[PDB]
Amino acid sequence: SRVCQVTGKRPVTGNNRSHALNATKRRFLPNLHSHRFWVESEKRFVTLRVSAKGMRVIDKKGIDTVLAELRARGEKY
Amino acid sequence: AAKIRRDDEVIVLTGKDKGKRGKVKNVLSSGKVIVEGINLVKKHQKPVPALNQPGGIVEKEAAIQVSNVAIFNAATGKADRVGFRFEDGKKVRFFKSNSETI
Amino acid sequence: MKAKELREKSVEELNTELLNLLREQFNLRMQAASGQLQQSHLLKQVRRDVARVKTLLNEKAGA
Amino acid sequence: MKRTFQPSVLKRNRSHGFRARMATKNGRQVLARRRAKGRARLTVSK
Amino acid sequence: MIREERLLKVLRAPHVSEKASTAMEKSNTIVLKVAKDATKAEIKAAVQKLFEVEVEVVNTLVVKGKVKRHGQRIGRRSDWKKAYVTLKEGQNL
Amino acid sequence: RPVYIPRPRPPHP
RNA sequence: CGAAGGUGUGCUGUGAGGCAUGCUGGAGGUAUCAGAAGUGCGAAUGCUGACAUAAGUAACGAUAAAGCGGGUGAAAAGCCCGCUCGCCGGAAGACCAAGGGUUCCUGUCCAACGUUAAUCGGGGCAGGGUGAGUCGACCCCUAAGGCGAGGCCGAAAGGCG
RNA sequence: UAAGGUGAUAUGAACCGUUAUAACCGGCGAUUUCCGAAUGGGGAAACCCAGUGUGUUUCGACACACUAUCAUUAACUGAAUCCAUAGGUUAAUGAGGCGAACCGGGGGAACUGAAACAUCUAAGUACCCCGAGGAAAAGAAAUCAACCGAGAUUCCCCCAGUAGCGGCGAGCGAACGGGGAGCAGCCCAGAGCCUGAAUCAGUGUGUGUGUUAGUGGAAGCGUCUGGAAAGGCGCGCGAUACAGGGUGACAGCCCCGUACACAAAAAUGCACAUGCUGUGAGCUCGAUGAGUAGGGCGGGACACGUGGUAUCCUGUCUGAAUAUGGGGGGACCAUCCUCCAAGGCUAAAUACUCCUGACUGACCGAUAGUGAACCAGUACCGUGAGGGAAAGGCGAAAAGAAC
Repeated sequence: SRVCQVTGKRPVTGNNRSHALNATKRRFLPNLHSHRFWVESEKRFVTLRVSAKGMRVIDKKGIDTVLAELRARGEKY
Repeated sequence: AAKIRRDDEVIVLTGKDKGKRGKVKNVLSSGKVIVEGINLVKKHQKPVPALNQPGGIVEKEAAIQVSNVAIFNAATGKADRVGFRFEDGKKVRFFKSNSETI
Repeated sequence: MKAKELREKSVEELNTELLNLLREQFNLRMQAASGQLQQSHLLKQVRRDVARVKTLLNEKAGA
Repeated sequence: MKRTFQPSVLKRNRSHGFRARMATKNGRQVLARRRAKGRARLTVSK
Repeated sequence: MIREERLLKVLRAPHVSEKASTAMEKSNTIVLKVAKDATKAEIKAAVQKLFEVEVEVVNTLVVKGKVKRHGQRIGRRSDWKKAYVTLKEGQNL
Repeated sequence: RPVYIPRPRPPHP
C-alpha cells in the first residue's frame, strides 16, 4: 500500500472545495518514493518505500536507528 | 418419597364410590393408581384374529388420581395422612393422630 | 457384573471381549434376523456388556 | 419453447455449492445469514 | 490388530426372498446383508472364518432405502449393502 | 431424504 | 335447583342502551363509585377466511377409429383374453447422455388423485428387485479457465500472478 | 434418591429391580464416525487419493501416529563473490474460525428538509471493513478560572433553545459555573547508598460464603344438591406456611409445594490468613521526551460554514528555544495569572443481553401474541441471494362404540 515505512504516513481522505463551496470527496497521497539506503553496519543497500518527510527524518537521525525502530515495529524491510 | 406404595390397602375419599376400600396394584408416573373393584369400566374389546380372542365386553380397572385415595389406618377405622421420619438411619412412613409406624 | 472383572489382567479382558463379540453377539444377531430368537432382551444386555469391557480396557491400557 | 431453467448438477454445484460459497467472504456471509435464520438447507446439496 | 473383531461386525444378517432361494439351490450362492462399507475382502474373510466354509467370489451391491409416507409425514429408509457369496462344491449353510 | 450419488452408468451403445 | 356466549319473547328511556325471562350452553361473571384505553366500522378497486352469482352453462386438451364374443366383478364402451378394423414405421420403433429419483416387478385396496366410470394405473399400503479385473466413474495427463506458497500492488476488504 | 423402571408419538413383545451396583438426578472420567477454520494433497461439503515412521494371521494385507499456512525463537545447512547475507530443512511457542447487542478505529451515502435548489440539512446516520474486552474508550493538566480560587477521566440533572454559528434561511447549538454517582494515583527516559523494603502476577495449604444432586415440612369431619364436590349448611384445628399448581364444580387442613430448619464424597467463583516463584521499597544528586512546537499551502474536527477566528488533527514544503526556556488565557500586542507538550500504565461510577435462574405485568389470548402455542423457518415459491404460510380445544377418565 501507499504507506511510508518510516513515518507511517498513509493516504487520508478529504474534501476539495470549489468557489461555490461544492464538496467532493478526494484523497491526499503521501509523497512516497523507492530509495536505496547504504548501511555500513551490514555493508549493503536496503530498499525502502519512504516519503520525502521520512527521508528527511532518516538524514536527521541515523539509518541504523531508523532500521532498529522498524525491526521493533515487527515489519520486515 | 411416595406416600402410596405398591402394596398398600387404601380407601377412596372422592369419586364415583367414595368410602370403598381396596388395595393398589400399580402407580403411574402421572400420579394415578389402580385398585380392585373401585373404578370398573366396561371396555368394548374388539375381536382380533391373533393368538388372543377376548371379544365381548371386558370389565377392566380404570386408574384413579392418587390424591383421591388415602392409606387406611386399619386401627381407627378411617383414612389418615402419611408422614416421613428417620429411624435408625432409614426413612419410614407413619400415620398421624396418635401416629404409629406402618 | 461391573467389579467382578475389574481386577482381572488385560489378557483375560481381551479374551472375554472376544467371546462376547464372537458368541452371544454375532450368533444372537443371526438368530434374531432368522426369527428364531424369542428373548430379544439378550441383544441389548450383551451390547452393554461389551461396552463395559471396553471401558475397562481404556482405563487399564496406557492411561 | 426453451425455458429459462435447464438443470445441470455440475453447474448447480460449481455455482451455488457449499464450497463455492466458502471461497469468497461474501459467500461466507451468505452461509452465516442462513445459519442465523435456521434454514435446514444451508446450500444446494447434491 | 482388530481384524478378528472387524470380521465379527461386517456381517449383519442373511437375506430371505425368492431370488435368494433360487440362487442358493441353483448357483450354490448365499446372499446376506453386510455393513455399509464391508469391502469384498472383509466379507470373504468373515464368511470363511465365521461360517467355516470355502468361498469362490463375492459380489456386492448397495440398495437405496425407499421413501415411505407414514401418517402425515414423509420418511426414508436406510441404505444397506447385500453381498452374493459363491461357495465352492462343498457347502454347509 | 437427499440422495447425493448421481454416478454415471453408461450401457455400451 | 345453571355463569359467559348463542337464540326468541315481553317491558322500559327524547337517544346510544337497560331490565326480566323461554330454549341451547356448560363454568365463570361482576353491582356501585373512581382509574387507564389496541374503546364502537358499511364503504378505503381495504386485508384474511367462508359462501353465493353467472350455471348445472362453456369445457372434458389434436378429427389415428373403433366393433364384437368370453372372463373377472356389486357394477364393464375404457381392465384381462380372443377375433376383426384403423394409425405410426428416419417413428408415435429400439438405445443412451443430461435430468428425474423407485415412477421398475409381484400381492392387495378404490377414499383422494385420473378433466367421466373404473375391477384399471406412473394412485394408496406391503413385499421384492440394481451382482463387473474388461462398461462407466474413480484413477494417470492436459485445453479454455479457476485457485494460488513466496511475490508485486492496493485506505481495509482485496486485485493480479 | 429409590419401588419402581426399559425417552416421546405409541400401544405391544421380551425383561430388569423391590433394601439395594433397577431406573432417575448431580460431580468427575471414558468413548466421541464423517463434513465444517478442516489443518497430509485434492474436491461438486459430509467424498477421492496419498507419503513417512512405529507393530502384526497366506508375500497377500492389516492397526496406530505424524505430515496445512503464517509470525516469533533456537539449531543445522546455505548461493550469485572470500567472509557474509538471501534462501532451505528441523524443533518449540502463538494465531486461524464462529458469535445478538454494546466499544474504539479506517471508509462513508442518498432519500428528505429548506415548501424549487447548488452552501447547509439529513449525518458522521445507514451500510462496508479492521481490532479487543467483559465492558471498551478516556484518564492524572504544556487544564480551567479570574487575578478570588478548583485540582485525573467517565456518567446523570441544571446552566440552556441561553451565548454563538447560519443562502444570519431551514436549521445547528455550547462553555464557564453549580448539584450528584464514584474517587487512585503511578512508571521509564539514571547513577550511588541501602537491597525482599511495601504493593502486584503465577502456583500449594486452611477458614467462611455461594453454585452444581437433595431431606423434613403443620392442620377436617358429618349431612344437602349433584355424574362427580373443593359448593351450601353445622361444628373444629394449623398458620414464622391462605404464594402458586393439580385433584370429577370454587381446597389454608387430599396431593405437589410454600414459610421455616437442615444437607456435599467430588468439582468450582468470591473475601481472608499462611508458604514458594518473578519484577520490585526508602534517601541524595542529576535528567526531564526535535523534524517536534510554530509557520506557508490544501482540507478536516471543535456549537463555531474563513469570517476579525482562538484551540486541536492532518497531506505537502519548512522549522526553533529547551527552562536565565516554553505553552495557554478566542484576531493581535504589553503586563499579570496558570500550566510544563512532543513516552507510557491505571479498577469505580457508564453501555448492551446470544445465554442461565427466580419473580412481576390495569401486556396478548389463536386473523391477537414472536413469521412459528400444532416435530416452522417447515410446506411451498425462486437458478440464486431471498421470500415464506395455513393449522390449538372430545371426555373427569378412552370408558374411543362388543354385538
